[PDB]
Amino acid sequence: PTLCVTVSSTTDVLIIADMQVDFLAPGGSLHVKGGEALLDGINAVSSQLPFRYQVATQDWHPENHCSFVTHGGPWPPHCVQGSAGAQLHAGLHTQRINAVIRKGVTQQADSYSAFVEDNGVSTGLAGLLHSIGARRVFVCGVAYDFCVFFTAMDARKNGFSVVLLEDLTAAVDDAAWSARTAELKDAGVVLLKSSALVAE
Amino acid sequence: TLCVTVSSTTDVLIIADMQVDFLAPGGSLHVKGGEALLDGINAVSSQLPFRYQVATQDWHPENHCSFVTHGGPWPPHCVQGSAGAQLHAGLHTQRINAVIRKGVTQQADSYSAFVEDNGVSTGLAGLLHSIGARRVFVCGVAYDFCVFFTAMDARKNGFSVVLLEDLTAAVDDAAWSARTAELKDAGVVLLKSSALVAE
Ligand SMILES: O=C(O)c1cccnc1
Ligand SMILES: O=C(O)c1cccnc1
Ligand SMILES: [Cl-]
Ligand SMILES: [Zn+2]
Ligand SMILES: [Zn+2]
Repeated sequence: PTLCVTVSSTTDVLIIADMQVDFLAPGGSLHVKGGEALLDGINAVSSQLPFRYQVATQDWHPENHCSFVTHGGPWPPHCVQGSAGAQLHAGLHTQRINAVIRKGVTQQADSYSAFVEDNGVSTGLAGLLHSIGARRVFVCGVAYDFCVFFTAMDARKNGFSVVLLEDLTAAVDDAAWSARTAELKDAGVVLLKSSALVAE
Repeated sequence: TLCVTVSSTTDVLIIADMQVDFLAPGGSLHVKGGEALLDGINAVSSQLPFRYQVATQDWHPENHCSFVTHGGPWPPHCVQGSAGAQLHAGLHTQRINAVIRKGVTQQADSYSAFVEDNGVSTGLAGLLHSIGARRVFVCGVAYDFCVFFTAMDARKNGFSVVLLEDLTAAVDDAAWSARTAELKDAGVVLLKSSALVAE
């Protein structure tokens, strides 16, 4: 192609962000346009490349969470714990996924990052990854302007190389694409089309 | 009447392999009395202020080395993406912060939730250390495999371990005697879940 990126089984990790019914199904609280289209591509990357580790994330709010309009927050209720919408989408292939990590778990605070949670408090993701030798993390999924954005940014904050799989992501708001992209690039995240990836 | 108060800063709960195959009717590898645990683990999971709670999952490829069909001990069980591999619907996942899969490659097994049989780490240790876990509570199945080895590995990684003896069932009841001895002087504490209290 134009450039080659070798995926390493010792050193490269993959994060699959909020691929859940509530974000992806037509019915469902917070539908992200072009959400389901990503499945095809993500399923293939998880499938055919040999990452050291793979993590999918899960927005996992209580019935009465702070970020809901019913309690003063920006969003409609979504990804309530044990609700159908909170489940990972049936079209996702979890077979090569070593861990599911949950966020937004406490009534009082929201989390867009896969790394932090209840304020200062960690999810232990940064820890586990480091602990297992991972040096460079790839990110795909939803929402580009939220979970993907902050997860990629906290990964830099924690010392990882970050590569965002450009074509395997979608946003709540496309007007935010300019703003967010700049912020990513200037924080040293490298955006990249998945078709540039090859195995060892 | 000797209690154990559970901390929201240091104490972490591990629920071991509460999946369809070990538990449900027509599951391929049945742990006797495994379904009956569901009441108590749900209570411990929801009534206690653990820092963190982790559900493990046996998660095997369809041609796994540990299957009898390939010369291992066990019927095909917990195949990746199968009815059988799912966590039992009757377990309340609401207060679980993470699910960890194990026995994930064809060529290696892993009774422990800490390490695959070939030294590869699952990441569990680093996660628990990251959040500041200082002791782990273990419950689920199987007492004589997953639960035993997790306990021991938690002890190698330098965690205190309390084992909820009433919230476990074993694949094999006779083995119970040999495992508890090994756990006893592994420094592990055996405790009925009705000894746990909050803050
Ligand atoms: O993608 C996310 O992180 C997100 C977006 C809206 C609501 N909850 C989570
Ligand atoms: O107890 C376990 O984890 C176990 C037992 C048999 C087969 N696979 C896993
Ligand atoms: Cl490279
Ligand atoms: Zn949310
Ligand atoms: Zn097994």
